[PDB]
Amino acid sequence: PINVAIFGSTGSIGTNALNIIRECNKIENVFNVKALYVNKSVNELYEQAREFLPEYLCIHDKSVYEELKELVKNIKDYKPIILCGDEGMKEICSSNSIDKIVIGIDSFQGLYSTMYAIMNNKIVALANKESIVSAGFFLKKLLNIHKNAKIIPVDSEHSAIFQCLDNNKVLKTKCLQDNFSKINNINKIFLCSSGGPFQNLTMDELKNVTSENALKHPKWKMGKKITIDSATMMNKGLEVIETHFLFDVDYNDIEVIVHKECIIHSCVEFIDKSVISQMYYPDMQIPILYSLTWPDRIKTNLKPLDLAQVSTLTFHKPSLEHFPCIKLAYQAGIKGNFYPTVLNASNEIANNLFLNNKIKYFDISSIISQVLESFNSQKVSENSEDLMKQILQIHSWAKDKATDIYNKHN
Amino acid sequence: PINVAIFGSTGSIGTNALNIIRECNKIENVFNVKALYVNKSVNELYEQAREFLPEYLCIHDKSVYEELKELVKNIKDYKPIILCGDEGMKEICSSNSIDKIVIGIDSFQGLYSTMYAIMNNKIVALANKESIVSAGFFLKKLLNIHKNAKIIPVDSEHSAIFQCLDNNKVLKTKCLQDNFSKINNINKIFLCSSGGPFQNLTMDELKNVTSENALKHPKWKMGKKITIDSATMMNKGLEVIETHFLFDVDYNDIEVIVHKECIIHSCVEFIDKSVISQMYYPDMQIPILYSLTWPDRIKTNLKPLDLAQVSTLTFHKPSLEHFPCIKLAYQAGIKGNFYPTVLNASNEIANNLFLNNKIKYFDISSIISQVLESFNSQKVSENSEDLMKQILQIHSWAKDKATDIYNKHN
Ligand SMILES: CN(O)C(=O)C[C@@H](CCCCc1ccccc1)CP(=O)(O)O
Ligand SMILES: CN(O)C(=O)C[C@@H](CCCCc1ccccc1)CP(=O)(O)O
Ligand SMILES: [Ca+2]
Ligand SMILES: [Mn+2]
Ligand SMILES: [Mn+2]
Repeated sequence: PINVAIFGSTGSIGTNALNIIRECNKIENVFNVKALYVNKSVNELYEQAREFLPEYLCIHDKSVYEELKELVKNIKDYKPIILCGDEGMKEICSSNSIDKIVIGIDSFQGLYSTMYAIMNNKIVALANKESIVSAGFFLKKLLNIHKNAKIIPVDSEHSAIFQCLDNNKVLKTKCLQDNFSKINNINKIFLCSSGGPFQNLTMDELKNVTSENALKHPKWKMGKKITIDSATMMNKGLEVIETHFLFDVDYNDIEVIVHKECIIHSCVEFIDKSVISQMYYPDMQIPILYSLTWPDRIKTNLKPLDLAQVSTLTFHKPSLEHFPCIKLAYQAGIKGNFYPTVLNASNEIANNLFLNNKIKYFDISSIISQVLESFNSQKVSENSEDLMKQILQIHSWAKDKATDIYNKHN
Repeated sequence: PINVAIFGSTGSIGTNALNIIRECNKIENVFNVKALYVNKSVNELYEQAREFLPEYLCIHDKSVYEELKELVKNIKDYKPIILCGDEGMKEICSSNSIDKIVIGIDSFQGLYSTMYAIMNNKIVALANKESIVSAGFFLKKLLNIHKNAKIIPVDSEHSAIFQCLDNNKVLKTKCLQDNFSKINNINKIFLCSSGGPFQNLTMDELKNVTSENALKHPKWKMGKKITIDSATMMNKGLEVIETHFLFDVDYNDIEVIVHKECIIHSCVEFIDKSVISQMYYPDMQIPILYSLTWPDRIKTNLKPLDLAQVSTLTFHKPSLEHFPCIKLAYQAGIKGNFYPTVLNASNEIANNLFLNNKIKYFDISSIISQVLESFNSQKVSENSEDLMKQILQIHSWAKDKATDIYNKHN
C-alpha cells in the first residue's frame, strides 16, 4: 500500500491527485491517503476528510483551525491528528507512516515543505517548477545530505522524460544528482510546448496583447500565473532550467519544440540517437499518478489514446523574436550561479504586472532582461542553511529590482 | 567486450550489423566479432575476415571450403578456426567465447541455427519474423527448457516496443515467455506501418495492381518478398502474430496503425494508459544495434532526429476491405494452434505467384483464405522434436495446398 500525503489538496495538482487516487483505488486498493494539508479552504478539507479519512489533517490558516476540529466531529468513527501551520506541516513530514508527499503548493511554502520532505528522507512528488529553478543548488545539496530522499518530477514534460528512461538505470541514480544523464545514456532533450495562446500572432499583434487575451487558452484551463507564462513562453524557459537541474542535461542539449496538439509530452534522445517519447491526451493525472507509482505502474480507467482519431501531430521551432523570454531563460541558465533565481523572481513580478494590466507584453522580457543585466554573481555558500538564506536574499532583491524598474518607467 | 557472431553475414541484416559494429567500434572498442557464417559468398567472407579478424569462420557450402582456407592465408597475423556446413555452425554455437548471435538467415537454416543458439543458452538477435510466426510454439518450448537463452527482437517495430520498456521489469522475464506483458505492465500495442504503396487506391484500382507497381516502395528499398508483403499489408499481419508471441499480448490488444512518415516505429500503452514510443529516421542500424547492446546503449554518430524538420506525423486506420491479408492474420492468430504456420506457408506461395505475375492482388488473400479454411487444428506435440516435425509437415502441406489451389484455378 502506498502511503501518501497531499500538500495543497484543494489546488489544481492536489485535486487531480485525489481524483486519480480515488479512481485507481476503485480498481484496486493501492493508496492510503495519510495526510491532507490545505491553506484556508476548511469546508473543502472537511469534505475531503470525509471521503479519504486521513490520519493527519493540517490547515495553514490558524483562524479556521478551531472550525476544522468542530467540522470533523461530524465524521463517524474518525479521530485524526488535527494540526495547523508550518509546524503541522513539519509534523506530517516527520511521520513514519508516510512514504510519499505530493507538493502542490507554490512559492515559499512550496520550497519550505519540499525542504522538510527531503530532510525526512521522503519521496517527494514535486509539481512546483519555480522551486527547482530558483533553489536548484540548495535542493541538490540537501539531496546529497539526505541520501534516501528522492524528487520525482510531476511537471508533465519532466514526467514524460522520466517515463522514457530505463528504470534499471534510473534506480542507480536520482533526479538532481550529478551524472544523471550519463548514467541514463541521455544525449539530448526535446521539450514539447503547446506554444500558448499567442503562438501565431505577428510582432504587431504581440505589442498590443493583454492578459485578458491570454486568459483564454487553446487547450487547457489553468491558474493565471502559468497561463501568462505559457503565453510568453517563459513557462518553457523555466522548464528548460528545470530540465537542466533535474536530469543534468547541458543547455545546448535541450531543444524547445512547439507541438500544438499536446499529445507527445516530451522526448529523449539517447547516445545511440534512438529517441523515446511519452504520449497521452492533455491530462495531469498521468504525471501525478506516475510520481506516486514509480517505479511501478498501476491500472487506471482513463480513456485510451486514439491515435487514428488524433490523426496528425505537428512540430516547429519557436521564434525567439516573438518569445524573447525563452532566450533570456537559456542565457540565465548558461550563465549559471544564481541567475536562474533572478530570472524566476523578476518574472514573478513582470508576469503579475502584465496580468494586472500595468505593463505590455514586450515590457515583460525588457524588465527581466534589465534585472538579469543588473545582477552580479556571488560566491555560492557551502553551508546549506547559509545557501538557503542567500537564495532568499537574491530572490527578494530581484523582485524589488523589477518593481523599481517598473516604477521608473512608471 | 561484446562477443558476437553474425550468421548470414553477407545478407542485408548481416551487412547492416557489420556496418554499425564498425562505426561504433571507431568510437569505442565495444564489439569483438568472433564468428562469421555465410552460405556461398566466399570472396565477401574473405573481405570481412580481413577487416574483422574473427576467431571462427564458417562457410556453409562445402564446395568452397578449400577456396576459403586458401584465401585467408593472405591475411598476415591471423589463425582462425575455419569450419563449414551445419557442423561448423553448431561448433560456433557451442563456443564459450560467444555471447550473442545475429540470425540474418531466412526460412529453415534460420530456424535451425536459432535452435542451436538457444540450446547453447545464447542471446539470439532474431530478424526472421517468419520463424516466430511459423514456429512460435517450438521457440517458446525451447526457451522454457533453456533458461538462459534469450531472443531479442530485431524487426524494427518489435525493437521499438522492446526499447519502450523498463529493463528493470524486462530482466524479470524474457521474450516469448508467458506473462511477459503482465510483468511489464503492458496493456496494448500500436504497431506502426508505412502502409506500402497502395493506401489511397480504390478497390477497383487494387484489383489490377501488379508486382511492378508494388516493387516501388514509398520509403525503403528492400527484398522483393517483404516489399510485396508491405504492399498487401501481410507484412503487418505477420508482425501482429510476432507481437503476440514475443510479448504475450492478446490479439484484441494489438492495433495496426498506418504511419506513412515512418518516424514513430511503434508504441506501447501501459496499464495506466500512458503511451511510450520509439522514434528515428527509417534505418535498420538502430534495431540491430540495440539487439546487441541491450540492456545497455552505446554511442553512435548517426544523424540526429530533427523533429522540426520532419514537421508532421500522421496516423490512420488501415482498411481491412482493401488489405484483407491483415484480417486473415488476426483470424489465424486468434484461432491459434498451427493456423499461423498455415498462414505463413500459404502466403509464401501466394506472394511469389503475385511477384511473378501469375495471380492478381485479391487472389493472394483468396488463396490464403482457402488454405486456412482447409486446415484443422491438431493436437500439439509435447515432445520438442515431434513438435518441430509437426511444424515442418504443416508448413509443407500448406504450401502444397496453396499451389494446388493455384493449379486448379489456372
Ligand atoms: C501541463 N504543463 O506541464 C504545463 O506546463 C502547462 C502547459 C500548457 C498546457 C498544455 C496542455 C496540457 C498538456 C499536458 C497536461 C495538461 C495540459 C505549458 P506549455 O506547454 O504552453 O509550455
Ligand atoms: C523496417 N521494417 O521493420 C519493416 O517491416 C519494413 C516496413 C516497410 C519499410 C518502412 C521504412 C523503414 C522503417 C524502419 C526501418 C527501416 C525502414 C514494413 P511496413 O511498415 O510497410 O509494414
Ligand atoms: Ca521507462
Ligand atoms: Mn510543464
Ligand atoms: Mn517490421
